[PDB]
Amino acid sequence: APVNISKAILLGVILGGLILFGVLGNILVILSVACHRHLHSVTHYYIVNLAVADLLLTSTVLPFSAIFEVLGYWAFGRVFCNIWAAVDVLCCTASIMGLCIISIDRYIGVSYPLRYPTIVTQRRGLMALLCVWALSLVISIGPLFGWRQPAPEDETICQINEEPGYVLFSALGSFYLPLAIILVMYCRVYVVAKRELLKFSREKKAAKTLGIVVGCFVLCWLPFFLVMPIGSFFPDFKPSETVFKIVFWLGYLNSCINPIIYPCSSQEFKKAFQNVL
Ligand SMILES: COc1cc2nc(N3CCN(C(=O)[C@@H]4COc5ccccc5O4)CC3)nc(N)c2cc1OC
Repeated sequence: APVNISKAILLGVILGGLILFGVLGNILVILSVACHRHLHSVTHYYIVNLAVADLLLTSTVLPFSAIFEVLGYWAFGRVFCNIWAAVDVLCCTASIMGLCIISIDRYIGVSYPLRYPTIVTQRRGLMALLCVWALSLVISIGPLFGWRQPAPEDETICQINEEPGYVLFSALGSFYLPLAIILVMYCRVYVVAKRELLKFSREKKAAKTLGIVVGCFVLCWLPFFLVMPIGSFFPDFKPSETVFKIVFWLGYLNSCINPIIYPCSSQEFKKAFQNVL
């Protein structure tokens, strides 16, 4: 259907700029971790895992959301709508468990600096990464593909499951449980760092950087997981759908915010970014 030109063009341009910045940042993070040989570690492997997750979030789901916004309605196939929702959930739920294992690794490193290489070894790190990716896949496409509501008869409609039975499970298994794990691990990290040398300081600095990243992610994605379950469990059903869109976009903004954090909070990452550009 016809829509605005100037406003739509401006909105599309700004959104495209956002995706371009996010993709550039994630690619920069991946290249900085990979090409450099002094940035190899299980923590940096988890960092590139998060970079891949939010790069997928910025490269496929984000452009589709931007195009939907510009058009005002769904234009692609219904199968494409389902795959779009599934990829959105998969990326936003794999990032959270990536942060969970990053928090576990940072707790191990802060608590046991000297013995850190003997606990979180390369093999164990990759095993944990693969387990996280598999569990994120399962949690993402279980409630959706498994318990799927009757399909709408309109090809132009691409909505979100509003049934409480799905929103409760998705919020619990995607945000609230991994979030609780992350808070437990970082409260432990904070207490251990404060109560507690050349390697301990490095672990503390990495923990601070990844804690900033985790805080940004949680702040960005909290409004959505607070408004969706509330909307389903209360007479108010996502009031001001505009605000519902704003909370999704704020959540997506973390995908672009994250690459800024690594240089601005880790001088090693700043040097790597400077010398890779
Ligand atoms: C991990 O976080 C999750 C993300 C999810 N994402 C989707 N999407 C994203 C895109 N999308 C929209 O409807 C959005 C929002 O609503 C709209 C309303 C009117 C106009 C446009 C709108 O754009 C369709 C599919 N679906 C789910 N079930 C999700 C579940 C999750 O777990 C709790």
